[PDB]
Amino acid sequence: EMEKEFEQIDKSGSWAAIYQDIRHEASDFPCRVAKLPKNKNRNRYRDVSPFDHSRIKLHQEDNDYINASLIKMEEAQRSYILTQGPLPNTCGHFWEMVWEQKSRGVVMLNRVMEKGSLKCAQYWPQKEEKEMIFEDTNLKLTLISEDIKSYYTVRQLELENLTTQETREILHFHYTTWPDFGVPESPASFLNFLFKVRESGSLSPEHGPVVVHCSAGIGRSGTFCLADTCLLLMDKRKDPSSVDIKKVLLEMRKFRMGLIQTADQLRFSYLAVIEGAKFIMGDSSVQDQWKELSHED
Ligand SMILES: O=C(O)COc1c(C(=O)O)sc(-c2ccc(O)cc2)c1Br
Repeated sequence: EMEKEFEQIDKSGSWAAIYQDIRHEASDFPCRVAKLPKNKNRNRYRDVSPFDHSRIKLHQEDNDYINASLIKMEEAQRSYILTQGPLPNTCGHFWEMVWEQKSRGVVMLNRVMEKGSLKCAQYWPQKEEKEMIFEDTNLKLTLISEDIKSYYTVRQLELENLTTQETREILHFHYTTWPDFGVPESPASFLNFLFKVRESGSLSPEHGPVVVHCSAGIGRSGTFCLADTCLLLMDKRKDPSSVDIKKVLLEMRKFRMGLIQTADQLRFSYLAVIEGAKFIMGDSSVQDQWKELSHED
């Protein structure tokens, strides 16, 4: 049981130790392509790169590199593309990936500016009348509408492949109150947001994997994916006890390094999954409670 283990680690005050053990056991694969001199300016962080085996390849001959990893959870049967928050020069690559991978949703877990620094380019239009055109990948992006809430915003964009003139609806889920190297204000705020993403259909298997990103694409992004996969696993079996959170996280780290970044985010993951299990195990009323508790209005 994850809940018993939680209170065992909490009483013995050893989350740091548990987290470091995961760091010590985590997979280590080469990131040769990411470290090529020509891709120096395609990486936001020198120490955060995609493994070659799970990296997302852009469908072009020039340079097919982008700092993004395909987290393919086999047993859970859901995939996510964990990526860099995009740079001024890679916004075109970012949407190229979204188009080629057939994603329907983009989950942004950071703010463009955090602690005085620009953690991410402005890679989507903030105003309907001001559409963006990414000349390097031949794509146009238009803000169609947006539903602003207390701590997250949901944007409808239209992505058009200018080459074929085909268009697609991309849903943008922006969490604006998740501090970097930090955790949500409560498991309710988080679960409420996670459920807005789920309800949108964006995570459905009929779509390409959902794109998830904070700034480095591993701290907050990892925390979000871990909670989701863990809920989906126990959901498939309707058995909360058959889910090993640390084991699931290690598994995720086979596809991208550094997933979840502090011991507190790991602790929060447990907390969110434990709270979310109530819904999965058939108490539907908690959903309305998380919404109340989150104060999205
Ligand atoms: O998303 C988070 O929780 C934190 O994300 C972040 C950063 C940020 O957003 O400023 S920097 C960062 C990082 C950590 C270790 C490194 O060697 C290089 C970069 C991570 Br990881």
